[PDB]
Amino acid sequence: MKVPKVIKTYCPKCKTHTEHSVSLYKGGKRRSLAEGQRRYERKNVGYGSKRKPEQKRFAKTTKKQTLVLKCQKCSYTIVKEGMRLKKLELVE
RNA sequence: CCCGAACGGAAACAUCUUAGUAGGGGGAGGAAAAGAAAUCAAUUGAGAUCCCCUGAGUAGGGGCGACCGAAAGGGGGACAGC
RNA sequence: GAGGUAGAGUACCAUCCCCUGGUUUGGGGGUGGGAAGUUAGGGGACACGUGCCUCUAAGGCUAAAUAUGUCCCGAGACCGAU
RNA sequence: CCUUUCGUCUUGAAACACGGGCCGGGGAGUUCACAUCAGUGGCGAGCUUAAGGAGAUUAUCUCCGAAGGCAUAGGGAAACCAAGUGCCCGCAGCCUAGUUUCUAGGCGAGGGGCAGGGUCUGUCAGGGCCUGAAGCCACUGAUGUGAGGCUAGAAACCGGGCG
RNA sequence: ACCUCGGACUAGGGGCAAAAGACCAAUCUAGCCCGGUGAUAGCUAGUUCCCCCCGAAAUGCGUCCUAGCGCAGCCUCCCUAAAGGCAGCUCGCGGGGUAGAGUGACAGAUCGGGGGCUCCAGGCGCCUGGGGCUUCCGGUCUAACUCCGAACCCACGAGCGCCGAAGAAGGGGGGAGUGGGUCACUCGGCGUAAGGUUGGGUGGCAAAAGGGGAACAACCCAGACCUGGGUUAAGGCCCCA
RNA sequence: UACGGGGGCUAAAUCCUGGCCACUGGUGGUUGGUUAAAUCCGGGUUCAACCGGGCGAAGCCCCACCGAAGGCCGGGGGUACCCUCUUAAGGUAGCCAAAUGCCUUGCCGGGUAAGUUCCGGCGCGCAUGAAUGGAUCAACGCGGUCCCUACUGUCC
RNA sequence: CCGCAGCCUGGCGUUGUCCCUCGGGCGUUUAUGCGUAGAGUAGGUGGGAGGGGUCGAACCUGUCCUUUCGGGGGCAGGGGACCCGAAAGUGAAACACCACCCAUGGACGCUCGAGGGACUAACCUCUCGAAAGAGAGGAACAACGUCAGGUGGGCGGUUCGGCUGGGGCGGCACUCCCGCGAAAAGAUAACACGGGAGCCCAAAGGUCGGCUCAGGCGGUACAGAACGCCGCCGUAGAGCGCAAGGGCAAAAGCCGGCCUGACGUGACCCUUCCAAGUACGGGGUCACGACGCGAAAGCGGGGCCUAGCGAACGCUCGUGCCCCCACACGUGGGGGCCGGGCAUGACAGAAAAGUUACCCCGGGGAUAACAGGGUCGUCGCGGGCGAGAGCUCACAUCGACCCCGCGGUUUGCUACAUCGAUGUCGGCUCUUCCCACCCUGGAGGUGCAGCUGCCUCCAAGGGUAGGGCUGCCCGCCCGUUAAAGGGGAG
RNA sequence: UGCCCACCCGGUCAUAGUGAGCGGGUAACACCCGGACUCGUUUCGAACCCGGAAGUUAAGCCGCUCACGUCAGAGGGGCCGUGGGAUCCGAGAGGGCCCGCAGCCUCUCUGAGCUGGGAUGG
RNA sequence: GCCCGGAUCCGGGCACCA
Repeated sequence: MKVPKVIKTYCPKCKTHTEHSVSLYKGGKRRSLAEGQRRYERKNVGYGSKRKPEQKRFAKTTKKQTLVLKCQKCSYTIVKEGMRLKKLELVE
């Protein structure tokens, strides 16, 4: 599905409708020193079995496509709810 | 004082718990061990160790699941120091 | 008033393992590195800096308050020959 | 004249379903801890002592010991902030009149409905929790949970020894 | 590679095996003794005195769940509260697409005739046969058809009827059991059927004696506090009786 | 102390032991890719934790060899012969209705008055075949089976 | 599914002395440079038209090194002194000099490594020695300790889903949507029937305007049933992303214009889930803030309506602040509240393969095999009808296509009884019964001359044997016989 | 006056509809005449929009007749269901009786526009 | 998510606890 690069929606910081630049969401690096990564490493020291459950059965084939909209006057960003699609063709 | 499980529970089970238990080896005494702050807590206070009632299933640990778990302080018993 | 003394493979650091409520913070052990030493060291829940507060590790000894019951005395809404 | 063999699982079973020769004796919901309800008792914006100390006719008894706990303020992750009053119905009961006989009329504690007040969140209406002054202790019983846990019953797994 | 005796060595996740999982003190797909240990059991068996009052469920959803549990429904006990409640009927006002009935009202199926048009084949422009379209007339059907449409069932208001200040709408609290059902009548789905299997409604049994059906959980009569007298129901009246 | 110690498979002798290295496994090699801790460099942090980069062993990816290593030994089209695909090749010598053949009491012969068993031959071999050992019986058997003679209370 | 030994390899330690080489760096040292247009080697940024010139130049003649032998770079003498342009070309010019960069090689002092070689005194092996000690060989490797990667059923712990006309194999009736089952309110089951979803669309979404669809008829060149034009009819016979059902005509369809309401925050209600508890998901109605389209009322938090989706913990992003300790303040770093994404299809969410005929325990008649019960499709037998054949003639005899029944001797279907046991094939031995009659007895018909046949009715008193083959039962076969019937009794 | 007849805005949404033929207007409703201007045709003043007024009852509109459509009433014909009951019938499928309720189709005949709010005509 | 090679995709070896 095709989506424009620029969309005019409500900027809640500016309190009016402004232009936004559209991009797809992408996550960051896992960042060792996160509290749940410090705890996992503390659990893997010593002897034992595999410590934690790991997923093996997979059913879905797509992923929810999320749109990221940045207000072009104040850089305020609104993140929208995702929707299961193949690959959002963001070309204008 | 060292070495050190499984059954069982988690309605399965492996981290976990059971449990530093059961058991094994070494060393005493009429009691042992600990014991005179490189301690606690907080506007500059207390004052060696041990035991009882509490603080308290609190802080906190945990497939943050089942479950596990203090200390300071308060009240007492005895209350030495070299 | 001036000068002298104060415990080393020890404290601590990285890593591995076991304990622990100890969690980026606690304890012990194995392996490697390894101080300062009074113009010094340690501590005050991640790490460091500056004040402030507090203590002196790495050498021993130490009654009383308590744990037990082979044994001796006494007691009892204990049993009464399956 | 009327009447199939007891207990049991089970739709029924129930008997060609299982346990059952006779008699005597033994033989299975118990204890503790916490929590919550109930029946009663004591004190009441408070209640209650624990460990313990002193005395004594010495495991009883008497005096002392509120440390702590529960309740009295709640909301919020936290920094932080912090109530308890005014309207309407109206049961019992009381008063007035008739007691003809009584929602006829007033007043109405407890109870119900609308609001108000504290706090978090939202940009207002909103949404969550709280606030209209009763609890603590004791004895007994019931149930839940934890310990063997109504009584009996596995195949197994582990530690140390003996052949 | 013969048979046999005395001594000795190998020990339990270990030994020894000319190999069968054989043998290791009547024990071996992992010996025995004592301890952990009264291991755990959603499973099986047993669970001890009398009277009185009330009185179920075998259903829905979730669950490594269907031999078990949680949340609801149904039983019992207590406190409160203070005037209405609804298991039944009638009237009024509304909802519905089932039995039936239709097919020229949609969608599918389905049997014959008459007229008109066309092509092909045969016979001597005509006749006969087959095919396609149109038109008119009659006939057969539908769980997944409807231009229609009952009996019947249901919502609300009023009235009647019954319960209620003695036995009490709404609120609060304590304790459960139950989650294997089964048959008869009746309306169905699957099946050649079945004392089959799976649904809706009513009733027994379960948890219900007694009277009838020869005897009979379930069918018909009927709900047993005890003792005596009477009248009936179902059923019966030749003998058993 | 290799005419040895250790480890496999087959099973005396006689006649023999075919084709295939694609897969798995073993052994060896390497232009090259990836590759942990430690160390080194840059950033960051008054120090650390933390981010990057470089270097990076064995193994793996890649190549070759090995069938008395585990093993495997088909189909289609055309005229015994040639081409193609699975996945490398396409059952050689022999043997058979086998202690291995579903159909099945296969078909023909022998033996019996009469033979689903037995013997011989055949070979549409569901699903025979070569040390996973093929064919083969001299001697031996408290091994399995069929036939004859003798003998009999096994039977009438 | 995982662990742990053993093995292989690397770092650190025990671990030491002499070298040599190579690769990095640090402060230095230097000399080397042709996409094309052109006096010709523009590699680039600038000061810089002046720079060199007894403050010794352009020029002939050779030794020599090199290169895409293009051509430039350095040699002293013969020359006692000359050339580039400010002028001609280049998306970028001056061999006018000087600087840095890209880029070649070598050398100084220092550091880091990496590799190779040698040595002996650690360490190891052997010999002699009662020991003390001595000798020989190897050697900083091996070996051992510790950490890291690989391999690793050698050994240990475990898991090996469910429903289900027994279990298994199959299927998915295991999450969701439409019709029917379903009995005109609501609720309602089947391994019942007919099918679908796990997405697609920046327009296929919002609004405003204009228009009318499938199909048919008349007239027109190519023109044809079906191109464009002019007229007539047309209740929908079209289209509306996708299953099925419902809805829709100055539209919800077709064609255009302008847009992004497929919007930020916060509530309530319906359905999933009847009355009567209940997570997600989906939908509906709004408040505040801001937009779009319309003259306007207004319509618009996606698609005409009913499917297209997912907990805790963990990670991550968005968004404004709150907190960090036995004291206070500061920096880095962590944690918190509110919303989005990463997924569990067994879809109200575990991280998971077989095998046992060597097997074991607790149970189950809630559930299979033998046997009993119910049913009779299958199996065996009877009746009706009469196509036909029998020279003619349906019924002496046979009897198609269909229709109505019986038995309980086959095989199925069901799961009522037995799972703390009712000994499960065949044969032998012995007893009895049924009749649907094979022989023996009676009667009749005939396509009955006699003999022999064929058929119908009564009748169960008596009989129904011996062998070969196979475990059989059935069956085939041999020689006879009056005939060598067929069934039941757990 | 009047009442009803058109017109504007409606309610009911076929008893109200569709086709054909005919009747009727000096006002009203229309066709009609024309385009400078507001506006306009992916060409066309056809349509929309603006400005007008000679002509006409031929269209539309209203009324009447006739054909079919539709809603009812009456009559002839085809088909037929159901709530409660019984030791009613029958081997069953089904059927009869008692108390309580109906329905659908097809022919033939007869009718068929009502109505609320406001400015022109009779 | 990486490296690397090959035409955003593909291949090889390693990273990856809802």
